[PDB]
Amino acid sequence: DGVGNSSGNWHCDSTWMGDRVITTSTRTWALPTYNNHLYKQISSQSGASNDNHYFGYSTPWGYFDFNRFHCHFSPRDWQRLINNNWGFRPKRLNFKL
Amino acid sequence: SPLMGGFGLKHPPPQILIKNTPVPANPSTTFSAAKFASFITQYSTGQVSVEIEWELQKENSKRWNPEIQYTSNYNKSVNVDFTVDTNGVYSEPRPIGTRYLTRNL
Repeated sequence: DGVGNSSGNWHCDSTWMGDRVITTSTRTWALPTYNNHLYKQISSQSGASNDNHYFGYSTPWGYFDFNRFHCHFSPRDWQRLINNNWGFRPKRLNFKL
Repeated sequence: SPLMGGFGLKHPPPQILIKNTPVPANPSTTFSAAKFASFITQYSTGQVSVEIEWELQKENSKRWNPEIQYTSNYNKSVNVDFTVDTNGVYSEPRPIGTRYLTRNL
């Protein structure tokens, strides 16, 4: 590919078929450096209540989340979904960076 | 276009004309050249079916925000709209038009 060549296009659309809808989204992200490239043990050492204690790890890694319905549906396409359909379920996804 | 609204047709759906055939009553046993004026009083009844096929034109809008649509009031009422009453009388509460979606000029 190279430096001065684009590695993908902006696809942000939703196509309605007879019993399908394929919602495509595209966003621009920004990833910093977390923990200055370190794994850090984290816990409730700084005085938490008995229900509030935790123990875990923070990573230098970022994660992509798209587990919201507005990430895929516009308010118009959500309105087409909810006024015309007794049901919906996801079938397949496709992810690109 | 018809000024009361609708489809202007040079050849519209044709008139369907119906009539009870005259059954005469008891004629005189001597000949009379006058026309009959006494008929058996009768009427007819039956069922009628009309089946029109319509062609639709689907929306292809890129509008973001939702559009105005005809909805029923989902509040409590004595009678449900476009239903029958307690006496069994059907009624229509309001005129429903057809321009609810939007297109640009």
